Amino acid sequence: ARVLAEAM
Amino acid sequence: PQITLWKRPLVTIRIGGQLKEALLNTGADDTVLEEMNLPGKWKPKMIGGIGGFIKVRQYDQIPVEICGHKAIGTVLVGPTPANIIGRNLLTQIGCTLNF
Amino acid sequence: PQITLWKRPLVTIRIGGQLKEALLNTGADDTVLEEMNLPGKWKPKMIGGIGGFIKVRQYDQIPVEICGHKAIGTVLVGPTPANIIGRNLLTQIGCTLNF
Repeated sequence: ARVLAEAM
Repeated sequence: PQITLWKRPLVTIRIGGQLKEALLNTGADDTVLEEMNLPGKWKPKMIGGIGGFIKVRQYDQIPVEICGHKAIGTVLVGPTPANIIGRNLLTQIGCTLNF
Repeated sequence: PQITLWKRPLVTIRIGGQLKEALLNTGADDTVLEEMNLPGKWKPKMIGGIGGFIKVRQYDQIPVEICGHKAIGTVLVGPTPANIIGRNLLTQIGCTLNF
């Protein structure tokens, strides 16, 4: 499964 | 309610009596919560994201309330920077994307 | 359009004269595309998620068509496990969460 949380 | 995306879509959730803030993530297949001691059996799992994989613990049939909407399902618990509500639970509270 | 979350929220975007599959991700501040060539000067940036941080190439004021709606903004390119349209462009096409 993928949890593509993202922040810079 | 209608939630805009000018800021991160953070909402309040009720898990096992404790209340925390979670990110509404359409980009997550599963719901991942910060480390916590939930009761019940759990199977080890690996989930991936942008910087690779992390091991988490999987709990099933876990009751969760999202901004007043009751849902129950799988919850992964691991060393995640933030609490994440994935699609497995969003499909349960009638959450849709619109434009 | 109204998009349900039983399946991954994938749509087709036109980056220049190129079609690509992208995931509408409200859990991402930025838009990250797999490694590809784009015009202009790029600055090296670092973004993180579950698993850690990765290095990416930043491109500014790039035109992107998302299911017919035009947007112009920042696009990051790098080793992402998947193409994702973040909140920076979702707000531009007036996308919201509802339930």
